[PDB]
Amino acid sequence: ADCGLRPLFEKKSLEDKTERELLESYI
Amino acid sequence: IVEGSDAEIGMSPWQVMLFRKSPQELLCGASLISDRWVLTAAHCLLYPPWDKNFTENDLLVRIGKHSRTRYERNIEKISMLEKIYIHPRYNWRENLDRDIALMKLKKPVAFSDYIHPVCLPDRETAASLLQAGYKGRVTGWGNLKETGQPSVLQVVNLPIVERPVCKDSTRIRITDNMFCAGYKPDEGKRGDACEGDSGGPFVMKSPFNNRWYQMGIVSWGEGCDRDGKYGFYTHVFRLKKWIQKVIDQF
Amino acid sequence: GDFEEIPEEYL
Ligand SMILES: CCc1c(N2CC[C@H](O)C2=O)cccc1S(=O)(=O)N[C@@H](CNC(=O)c1ccc(Cl)s1)C(=O)OCCc1nccn1C
Ligand SMILES: *[C@@H]1O[C@H](CO)[C@@H](O)[C@H](O)[C@H]1NC(C)=O
Repeated sequence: ADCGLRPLFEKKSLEDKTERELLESYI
Repeated sequence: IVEGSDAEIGMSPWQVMLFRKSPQELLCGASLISDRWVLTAAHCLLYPPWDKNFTENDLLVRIGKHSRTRYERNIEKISMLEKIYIHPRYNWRENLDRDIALMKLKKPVAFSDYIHPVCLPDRETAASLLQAGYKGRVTGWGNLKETGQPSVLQVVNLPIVERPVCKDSTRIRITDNMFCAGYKPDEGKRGDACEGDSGGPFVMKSPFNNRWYQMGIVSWGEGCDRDGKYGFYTHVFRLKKWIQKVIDQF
Repeated sequence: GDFEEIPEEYL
């Protein structure tokens, strides 16, 4: 149930340096 | 990875290194999908043309890593294989069709800041995200160019390519169990997976539920990062029935 | 040569 949520990113509401590049492509 | 960057700490906590005991060396990437199951490419374990046919005892899985070569004391976990399962219709003879294998670990791995499973896609997530131009992310410790090795895990984001552009790039027969990714020749950005990255994950972050999904497995390419060529990935959703049958049975 | 020696228990 906890798959795909990273302890050092999603679980802390922190973004990695390039994930926004993926979101922006989902047009 | 060619024209990637250094991973951030805990950026890919599902990334697994397939490690040969024998001559101690990197064989492949892989991914953690639960506390006992690791996903990789079949050709990382079986490839008759190059006399590759590994048994459980030949291999270890190293989980939670960042450094390629360092023993990451108190961070990495090293696991023994109980059993390898290769897709029964894996086609090593022609084009690596159905390039997918599972490894069951002897013992469950403890999750941590550095060790956490990726999600496998459902039909809906696959249908939404596997669209030409949408980017995924590829990670591994393979070669930095076709013809150095990295100090640490490398990352690159790459766009999914239209099926006709994938087919027209190659003489190899491309199947519905494959997709391709990469930039076109004069786009201004490049990058690719390379030797030693195969078996690792192509992941996408769902904008619906903010979870990472493994849409692909690094399978093959002609060389690495060649203009006009693309990387080919195993279509994980297409083979999910087999994945579910192996985990449900074993 | 390349890789750091891992604990002898994993081998
Ligand atoms: C002609 C391509 C190829 C084949 N293939 C596959 C179709 C056909 O069956 C065939 O003959 C087989 C071996 C070697 C090569 S290769 O030497 O041209 N390219 C290498 C390095 N590039 C990359 O790994 C990547 C680039 C982008 C992504 Cl994505 S992976 C490669 O694909 O190795 C991974 C595969 C592998 N490694 C050792 C054993 N195996 C099976
Ligand atoms: C791979 O190895 C196993 C165990 O040695 C053997 O049963 C199988 O026939 C081999 N497969 C190929 C394709 O060589």
